[PDB]
Amino acid sequence: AKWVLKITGYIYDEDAGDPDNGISPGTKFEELPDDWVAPITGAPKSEFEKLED
Repeated sequence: AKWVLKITGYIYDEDAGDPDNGISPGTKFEELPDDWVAPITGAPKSEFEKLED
């Protein structure tokens, strides 16, 4: 599953996690800690959107 950021369209590939944000391999975006936060374009979890229809 992935997580798109309606602000710009950033997708977090939960299948791999995020080597750019230094995160665990295969991490549920809905379970990441507060240490995870995109740049000015989005940051928390509620500001994202899964890929499900």
